[PDB]
Formats: sequence, C-alpha cells, structure tokens
Amino acid sequence: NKEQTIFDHKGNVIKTEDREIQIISKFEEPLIVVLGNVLSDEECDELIELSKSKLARSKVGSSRDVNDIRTSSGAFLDDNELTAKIEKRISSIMNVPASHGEGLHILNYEVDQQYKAHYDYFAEHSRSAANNRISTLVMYLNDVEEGGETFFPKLNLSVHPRKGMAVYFEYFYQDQSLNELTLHGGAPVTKGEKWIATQWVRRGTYK
Amino acid sequence: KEQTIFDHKGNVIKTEDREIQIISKFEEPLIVVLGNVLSDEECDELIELSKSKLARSKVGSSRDVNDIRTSSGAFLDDNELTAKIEKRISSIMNVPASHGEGLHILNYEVDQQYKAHYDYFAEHSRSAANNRISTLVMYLNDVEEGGETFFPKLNLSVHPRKGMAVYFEYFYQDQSLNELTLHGGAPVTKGEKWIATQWVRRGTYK
Ligand SMILES: O=C(O)CCC(=O)C(=O)O
Ligand SMILES: [Co+2]
Ligand SMILES: [Co+2]
Repeated sequence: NKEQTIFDHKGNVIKTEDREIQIISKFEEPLIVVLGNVLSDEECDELIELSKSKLARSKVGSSRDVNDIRTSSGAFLDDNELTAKIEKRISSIMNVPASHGEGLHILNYEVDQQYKAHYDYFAEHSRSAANNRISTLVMYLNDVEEGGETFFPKLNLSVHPRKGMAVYFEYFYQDQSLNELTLHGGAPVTKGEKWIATQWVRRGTYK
Repeated sequence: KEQTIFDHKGNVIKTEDREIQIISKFEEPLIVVLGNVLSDEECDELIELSKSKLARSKVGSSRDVNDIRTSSGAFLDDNELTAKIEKRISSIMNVPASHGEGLHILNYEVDQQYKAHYDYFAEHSRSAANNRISTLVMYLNDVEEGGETFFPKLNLSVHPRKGMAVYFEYFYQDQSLNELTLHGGAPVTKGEKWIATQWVRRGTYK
C-alpha cells in the first residue's frame, strides 16, 4: 500500500481556472511529475524580466520582510497581479493554497554554472523545519541549448529544460527514505543559459 | 554503466526534417520521453490511414490488446508519409530504418488496455535470433483519461500527449536490466487512444 501524495490529479490534464496543464510523465515513489503548458511564452519572458534589479540599490523582492526566506542566489519576485495569477495556477497544480508558497523565486544560470545536488527541505533539527517545505515546482522559463538538466542522482533520472514546462516533486512522506530520494541538482549549462522559476511550498500558511 | 544504443546527449535531437525535444530520461534501463516527434498533421494522417487499414484488413478483433497474437493488419502499408516518418525515427533510435518492423497502429477505446509485457522475444524462440532491441511508442492523439504507458517494475509512467513519444531499449548484457522494461498500456477510462509503434530489431529486417 503506497503512501498518500499531496499531488493527486488522476488524469492526463490538470484543469486550472485559467489554463489546462498537461501531465506528461511521472515517477511514483517519491512522486516526480513532468508537466506541460504550465506557463505561456509571454509569462516566462515577463518572469525573467521582473527578476532584474538592473544595478539599482534595492534588491528585487525588497518588499519581503525578515520573516521571509532570503535567497542569496536568484531573486524572490515582489508580489503583483502576474505573480498572484501564476501562484494561483501553481496552487491548483500542487494542490496546496498559494498562501503556503514562498513566492516565485527566479534563478539564472550562465554557461558552465550549475546547482550541486541538494534537498529542498530544511535540516531535520533545524529551526526552519518547524514549517518545513513539503514540495517543489521548478518551471523552465527558456530553452537551454545544451545541459541544464534537473537531475535526481539517487534515482538515475533527469528532466531536461523546455520552455513552459515544469517538474514537480514532493517530499512529505513518512518513510524518510522516500524524501531522501528527492535529492536533486541542476546540471551545468554547457551551451546557452537557463532561467527557472521555483515555487517552494510549506506545510503551513507562510504568506 | 553499459553503453546504450540511444546516443543523444543534449536537449534536442536534430533530424533531417525535425528537431525532437528530449524531455526526460530514466537512465537504466534507458527510457526517454520525447517531444515534437510527429506534427499534428502527421498524427492526424496516420490515424486516417489506420482507419482505412483496420477497415480494409477487417481487423479489430479481441476485447483488449494482446501480445500472444500477430497483428499484420495493423501495420500501415508503406507510402511516402510512412517512409519519411521511419527515416526520422531511425535518427531518434540510432538504428537504421531497415531494422524496423514498420509503423504498427493500435487503438484503445474506453476500458481497453494492453497488459504488461516485454517487447523482446524469449531466448531460444525463433525470433530471438533477430530479436527486438528497442521500442518507440508515439501518441497520435490526446486521451481524456487513462492510457498511460506504464513500467510496473520501475514505478514510472508516461501519459499520452499528441505528438510526443516514449523511447526505451532492452539490449543490455545484464538481463535484469532488460526485464525492468516490462510495460503496458493502462486502461483508457475516458475518450480513446491511438498510438503508432516502431519495434527495432538487432539485425536487418527488410
Ligand atoms: O499502449 C501503450 O502505451 C503501450 C504500447 C506497447 O506496449 C507497444 O506497442 O509495445
Ligand atoms: Co532544489
Ligand atoms: Co510493448
């Protein structure tokens, strides 16, 4: 008897209020789902541009408080109608209220940059682990000429960037060994560049 | 790790007439989800060809699909379209089109399925002298619900999406790797499922 998952959409599409998302493939335990048609091309481009501080003194996401998680690398977007619209769609996908999301986090990889394998949930006895992360949505905002795979090294599987698509995965299982298998990284970009939006989702209301 | 037939290491496969998208990979045994394999028009035309073929061959017999029997009536007749598609496929699969059996068409209506099976033949069968080594399953339409291609020993499934495909191979020296490619077509629960399949042999098959 498999454990319950947060994501429980049973078909080949997720009908959200403003967009029909395609369920492409999935690995079952832990649950890793490739999703098509998550963002339009225009939404992808706008999220990239919104992430830019453009050498000004104020960092994008400056409207976030000392209770907010702060990202050294990349930027959390400031809330607006677009991010709210997208967070609502993502909430239908991830089956959790948008109030549990940390907000759209944008990251750029230049050529040869990578993200070493890591967990998205916080350390077990950490303080952040009181309202720990339970699931991730990584959205590909552009096409990557070569490289840039999201790889899960303990599962020997990867998802390749494709503009408008996403990879979803969760790690709220009671057998910790399942959460351990969501170890993942971003492979080096070897030609071109890579842009992603990540939604990290908390067990409890976050914002 | 054993070398795979499928050689493509980037995010796209550039064929003569089409740029295929590599969407995701399970490494061992190798299972690859491919985008943009067939245009919408190619999918639509393959289905119309199948309807003619299934009708003219008076095919469509059993309740569910079944790997015991032959299925000659469900291979499309060779024409310009099919040759063009097999040429593309051969660049994807990295095996000459002369090793392919040809575009085999299957249709599933509600509650029909294809129970888990290996595509390759058992050792010492007569077909094992020139055994199948890899499969490409192309989704020719969208399926309201159900109809996933599933691999039960790997807990992995590919959902039908018009124009996409799932590639997998089973030519490993480690027989346990080949046995992990056990796979089936899950019941359609809403709508209907059309696929084309290319099975590729170790040696020439033309
Ligand atoms: O219908 C499916 O998804 C699987 C098809 C299949 O098993 C085959 O053609 O070899
Ligand atoms: Co991560
Ligand atoms: Co099969």
